[PDB]
Amino acid sequence: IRCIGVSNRDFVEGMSGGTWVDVVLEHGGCVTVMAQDKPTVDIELVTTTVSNMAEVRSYCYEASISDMASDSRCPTQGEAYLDKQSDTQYVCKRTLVDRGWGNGCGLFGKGSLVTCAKFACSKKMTGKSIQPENLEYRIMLSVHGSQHSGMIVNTDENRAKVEITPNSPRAEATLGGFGSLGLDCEPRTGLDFSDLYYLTMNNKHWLVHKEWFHDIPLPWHAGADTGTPHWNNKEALVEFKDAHAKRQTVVVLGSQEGAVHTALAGALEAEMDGAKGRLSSGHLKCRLKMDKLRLKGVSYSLCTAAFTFTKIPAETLHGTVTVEVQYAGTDGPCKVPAQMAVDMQTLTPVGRLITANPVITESTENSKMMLELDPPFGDSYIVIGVGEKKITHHWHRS
Amino acid sequence: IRCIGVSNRDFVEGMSGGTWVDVVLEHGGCVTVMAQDKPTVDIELVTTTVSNMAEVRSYCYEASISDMASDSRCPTQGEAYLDKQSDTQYVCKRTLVDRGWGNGCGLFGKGSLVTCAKFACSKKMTGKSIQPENLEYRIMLSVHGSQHSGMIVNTDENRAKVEITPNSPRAEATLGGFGSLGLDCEPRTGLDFSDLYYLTMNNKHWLVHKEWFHDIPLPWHAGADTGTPHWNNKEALVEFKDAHAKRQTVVVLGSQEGAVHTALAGALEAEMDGAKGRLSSGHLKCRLKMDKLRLKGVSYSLCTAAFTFTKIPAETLHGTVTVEVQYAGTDGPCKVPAQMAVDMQTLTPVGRLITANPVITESTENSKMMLELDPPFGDSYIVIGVGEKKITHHWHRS
Amino acid sequence: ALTQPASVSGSPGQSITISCTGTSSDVGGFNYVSWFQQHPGKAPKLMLYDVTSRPSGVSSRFSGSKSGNTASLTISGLQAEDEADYYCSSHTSRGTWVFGGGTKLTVLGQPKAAPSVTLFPPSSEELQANKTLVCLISDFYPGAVTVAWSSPVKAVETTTPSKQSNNKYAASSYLSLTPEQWKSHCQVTHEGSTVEKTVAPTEC
Amino acid sequence: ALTQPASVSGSPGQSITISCTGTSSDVGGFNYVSWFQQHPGKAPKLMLYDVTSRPSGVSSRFSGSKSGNTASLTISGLQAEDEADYYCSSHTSRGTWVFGGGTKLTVLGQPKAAPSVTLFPPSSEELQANKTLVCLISDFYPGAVTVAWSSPVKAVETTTPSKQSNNKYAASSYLSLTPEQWKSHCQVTHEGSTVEKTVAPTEC
Amino acid sequence: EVQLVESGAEVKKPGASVKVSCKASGYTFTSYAMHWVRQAPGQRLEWMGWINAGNGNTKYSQKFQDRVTITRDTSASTAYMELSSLRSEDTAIYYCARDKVDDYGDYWFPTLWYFDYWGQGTLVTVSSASTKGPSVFPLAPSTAALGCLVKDYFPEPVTVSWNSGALTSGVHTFPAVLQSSGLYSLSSVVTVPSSSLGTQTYICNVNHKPSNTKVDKRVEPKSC
Amino acid sequence: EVQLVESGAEVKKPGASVKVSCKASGYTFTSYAMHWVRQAPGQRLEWMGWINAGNGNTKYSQKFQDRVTITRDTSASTAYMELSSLRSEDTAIYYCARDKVDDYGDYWFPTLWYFDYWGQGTLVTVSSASTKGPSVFPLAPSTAALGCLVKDYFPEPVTVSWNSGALTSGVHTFPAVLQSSGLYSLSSVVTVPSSSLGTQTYICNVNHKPSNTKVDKRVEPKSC
Repeated sequence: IRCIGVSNRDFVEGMSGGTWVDVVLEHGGCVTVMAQDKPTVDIELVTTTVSNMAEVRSYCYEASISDMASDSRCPTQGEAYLDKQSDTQYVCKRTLVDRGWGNGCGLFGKGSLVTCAKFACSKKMTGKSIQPENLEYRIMLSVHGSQHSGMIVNTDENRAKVEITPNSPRAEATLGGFGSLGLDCEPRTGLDFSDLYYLTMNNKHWLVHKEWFHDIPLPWHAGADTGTPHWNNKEALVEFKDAHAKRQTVVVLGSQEGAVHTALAGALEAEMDGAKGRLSSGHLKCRLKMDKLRLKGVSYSLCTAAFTFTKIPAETLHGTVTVEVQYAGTDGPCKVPAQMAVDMQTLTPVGRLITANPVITESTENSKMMLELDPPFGDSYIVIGVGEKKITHHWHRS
Repeated sequence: IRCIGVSNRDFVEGMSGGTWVDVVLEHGGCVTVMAQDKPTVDIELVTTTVSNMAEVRSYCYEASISDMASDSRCPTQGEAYLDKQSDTQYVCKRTLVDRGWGNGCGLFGKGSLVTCAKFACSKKMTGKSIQPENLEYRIMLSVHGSQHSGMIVNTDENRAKVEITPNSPRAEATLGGFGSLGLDCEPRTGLDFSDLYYLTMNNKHWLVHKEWFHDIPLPWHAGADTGTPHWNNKEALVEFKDAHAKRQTVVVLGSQEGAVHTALAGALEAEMDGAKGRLSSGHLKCRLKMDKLRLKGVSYSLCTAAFTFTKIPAETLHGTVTVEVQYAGTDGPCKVPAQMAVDMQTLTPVGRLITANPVITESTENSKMMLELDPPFGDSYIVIGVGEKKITHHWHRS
Repeated sequence: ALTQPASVSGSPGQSITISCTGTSSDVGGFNYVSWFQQHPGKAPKLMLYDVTSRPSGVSSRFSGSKSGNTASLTISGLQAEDEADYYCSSHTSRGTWVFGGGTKLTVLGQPKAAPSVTLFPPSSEELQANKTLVCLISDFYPGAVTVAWSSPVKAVETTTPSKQSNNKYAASSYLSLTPEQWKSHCQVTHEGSTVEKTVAPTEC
Repeated sequence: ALTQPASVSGSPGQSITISCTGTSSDVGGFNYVSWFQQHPGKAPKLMLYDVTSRPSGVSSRFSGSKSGNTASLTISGLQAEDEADYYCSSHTSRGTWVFGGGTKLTVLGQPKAAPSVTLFPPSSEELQANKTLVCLISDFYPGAVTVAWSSPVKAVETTTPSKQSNNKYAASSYLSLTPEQWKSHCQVTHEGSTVEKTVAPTEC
Repeated sequence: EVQLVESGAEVKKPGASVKVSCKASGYTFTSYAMHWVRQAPGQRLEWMGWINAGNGNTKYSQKFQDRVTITRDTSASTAYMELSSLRSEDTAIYYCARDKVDDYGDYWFPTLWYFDYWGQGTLVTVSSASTKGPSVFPLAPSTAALGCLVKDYFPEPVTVSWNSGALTSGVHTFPAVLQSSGLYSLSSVVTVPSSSLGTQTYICNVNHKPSNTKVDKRVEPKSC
Repeated sequence: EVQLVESGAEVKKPGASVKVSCKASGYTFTSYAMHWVRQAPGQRLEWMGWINAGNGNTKYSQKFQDRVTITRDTSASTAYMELSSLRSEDTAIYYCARDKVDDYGDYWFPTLWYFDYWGQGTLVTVSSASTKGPSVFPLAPSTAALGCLVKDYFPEPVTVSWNSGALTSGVHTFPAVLQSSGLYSLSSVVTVPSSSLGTQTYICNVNHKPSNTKVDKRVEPKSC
């Protein structure tokens, strides 16, 4: 019943006595599968998980500078040298400055100057690699077994969870009295992860192309670089400016967080649950074999007592109708008489039922159930029950 | 002597017996002004200050979000409303979500949802206005009065400081025994501040155009908005995204510090000393009247004792020569005999002197002085002194 | 924030109804109406969820309904095990939860009895000290009363009714003053009837 | 970091030279060579700046020179007011400042006198306690000596020479040990001559 | 079998901070959001907030927005409620109560059956007073009822007898009340015949042993 | 007249922090950079750093890079030197000394006449010991010189006489030394004739009054 209320709901009808039905499960969608003499089953791809991602590279987008130092030499005294030129954590540049008697040189002219500053990253982003073998799809199954909305549970037979991976694309879910349903899916179908990375920055996540990621002009440290990082291409965020042949100063460029966010406008979004990555985009083609699917209550005898609407029947966005009733009898489990008719005399069936074999299951009194009906276009009467105590509700579609 | 050693040094020669000389002072430059029967004077525009700047506008380039809240209504129950819609510190958006029996609604369909979040600025930039009346130029004057390099001072007559503003563009500096020099400058000349703002962000400063500043797409609060700011156009850094007709979430764009830094690549830089803005760019055209300028030691008698080089004469970047000597006599103050000659017999003068009237001033023994000479192209002899004890140094230019 | 009667009582076998009135933002807006029973000393137990639906193991003697902004819990065939406090609850349009004030349900095991109220002034020994006026309610049933202290008053401490040794209920209310405060110058209502007692420091 | 002689002396009227050797990064690289005089109890006074230039008020008896990495301060016509400690200093290529070790200048007011050195072992009363060997230098002039403690030693405390009552100078050096440390098993050099004294716990 | 077991009772001072725990067993902890709902003695239930045990997202009541922090340990399957800047009004029993998260792991709309199981509750008492003895004072009859007021004691409980235990019929000691002061007060009443006012003597023997005090106070009818 | 006046002497414990001040008068404070140079007793001068009084930029020696902070107050025209994580080696006299800033307000190259005026200096003593009495022990002659070792006292000074002041000729008390221990020690020697060894008695009267101790110790020639 998990598809009732979902706007992006697709209806797939299988052959009567058919063996398998082909379906396409999409994130945000829900499929209600029906077949003659078979129970109606809702199927949904709920999560796509990427596990065991390996860190590929980290890019510094916000940097800071500390510990500025300089070495100077007089004209004709050669090139200046600073010990920090041998520390990979410092960035350095050489230039020429005006020197003479006024600033301690025996000669007038250009003297060599080197300036260094310690690079440290304030804020960085991390690209992790994806291995096609590790993604795992989770599928939720909910049978239309006449359970009422608000089905609290005290292994629920109405629900099943199925997990399919590229190395195990086939599964079978047991549904208790309904038997079991088989799923043979095609996880190979979809977007190719051969050139896709998982990018994380400031707790936001994307899927990006590998070549684009390798070509971004930022400082970067290797995936296996742990602890204190060693930053390559620090000059992408650090620049030296000279002023009036007197000084040179080093400035750090501002955060490029906005720039990457802008470059990521046309990119797929993601989230993370713990060390696992969660995707909210994609699809999955499956073929479900239903030879082992059965109707649980096809053998019940009909309910004889009276039903009572506990809620007003409500139209879903697709024109289907939901009916919730209460039963005051004790002969449960039993079949619920439920139909649609334009003529209260003939009771000739019009339209069709979506939930096959609606049934009350409890033997205790005052038990509720819910079913779903597919009325014909125009006016009709929802008829529940038999004989004098049958209840009716006139419903009009379009 | 403040121009000795400066690479960007310009030489301006005035008329002999002339009244005024026109000069162009630039930041990073230095001018040595000479005239017959007049002392040689170095002049430099050292600082350009903008004071009393008024705050025009502040732009938020790094924002954060807190206190997310939502209001929801069932289908046909109308539009949702949140109290935070009446708080200017919150940004809000409305959308439609799938509702039905499963999530507490009597009807199936689209229900109204509003989501709000409290906007706060992490990092902002400030644009201040500039009034042409308030900038002030500071000019340093250093006479070539035969003072030696390393002139420590125990009101120095060799140096003068002059300040000129648009409302007082004329000044006169007193130089003790040299008289006084007048400056009539044209501060109106230069870049027009009618459409120029002073932009400050992350302790870096620029001069930007007014229209560009008014059109930047960021949240902004008014210059007179003090204390807790009220941010206009918060939507420039805040956006709402929907997911699967289930939720909407609000994200803040990353820091645009890099973007503005990039847009400011072709822009003039500045610094700040306290509440005053300092400019390291611009020029200033002046006309200096020297009718009151005089040679201090033109009346001295010549030195009779011997001189001694205390440093090796050194060539400046323009081909001029510096000579520092020590005097072991006591007849100071006296004129220093100093000349250039190719023939040690005739002592016919060749070339010319840059420092007019070189003199030793102290009456105490072993006192030092420094002068500057403009030799002819080729070979020559620097000759200091008279008679047997005169000293020579052969110097070749180009 | 949700208003339900303080106490309801009924004889064994009868039906009773507890009302729970909210606004268009909690009860009149959604079906997230639930009813909880709490016995003394124990955690609340979910009795009704989704105004009509019952969790398994709860007797069909409990039923729910809703009209406009007022939800209702009906208990038919009252049993002595049903004596407890009952709280309605609702999810709100702002995503929060709100509870009612609580209703004491009494299944009558004894005829209704009016309270005996006695109001006593401060004794002289407390008066030699700096600082109370004491109101004692006894022998009422069911145990749900309201106390009011020559004009309305506030800020006062009242006790919740407790079992006596004879299985009637009892409560006390104290009015804490200062001596001068006293020198400037209780009624309990139970099952629709109000009894009043008076004192006066200048009357003897 | 800059090495200059510990002490130089000369007779009144004579000239003396103090050397200051650095590297190509401070003294051999720049003209930022200065010479400071410090009298006891007072701040340093700038005597020479920019190896040759003199600040006003300093007698032309002080002169400076520089050759390669070695700067020199020459003082002619010594006067008794010149007795002080002299420190050279230089700006470095890294933008820092470095000072020399300091030179004690003595204008000789008395003939040079060799020190009397006496070395004394630990007394028995200290030996009943857990823990010193004491070296006393007296009656030397000028007051600049070096102390050395059957093989070289380190880690030891030595005093700087102080004026005696007869205007000779005096100093002390202590070697702090433990008793067992002592049981395992000083020479002062002044004006180029070294005098030595010996002790032995097992000799008597 | 679903069970929620919470930490023991606590006594703390105003302005302090309390952290109460709620350990869940019998069901998959990560599939459920844990709510905190409190109840002052004799008062209604008040929803404080919730924590999604699966991803750590919270939602607090706007009245507790600043002072409460809800957190979780997944390995221990335990939710934690931390209340800071305590005041006397926070004295209450604090319950936790679960509700299911959706199959996508988000907790946006509750299930209609929210709060299906509750923890047993933890009493937390916030008060500033230190262990102190009660002050004991009499009452007057004017069939006739007389009594004893026992005022400003800490900590609970107080035991009262009448005439050293000889008078037990008609005695009722009332439950204590917590006033704004932060200290408790109760009273004990006896109903006695009108004929025996001037004949029988009534002594109230109160002994507050935690405070180590024993007071005997005689009650006299005398006159208004 | 240029003057630099510095704050009074300080005594602090290892691991503490000291802030010494340097107030400049007689010249325009904002036109000069203020340097800090220190000097341990009997040791050389060591440059610590400088502060540009005009714009607040600093430069520290790489050996003091972390522990020193130099700051300024322009209204008071005062520079401040703060040294943290003190050790026994920081015991020294700390001087400030100026040098001119350029006409653009930057302090990049010094003037050739740097350090033209110096402050008077501040003594700072870093030690962990508390006020304690000296221990006093004798010496032996083997013309002959004898003496008294006064060891591990705090705080300075120690006064020593010999024979209650009767023996004053030939006496020399040495200046104290600060060992690694953090406590002082000195010795007092007397030179006496070789004929009078076994005849004259020599008593050392040391009295360390700050420590409130008076010790008399007799010196005997006896024998090796």
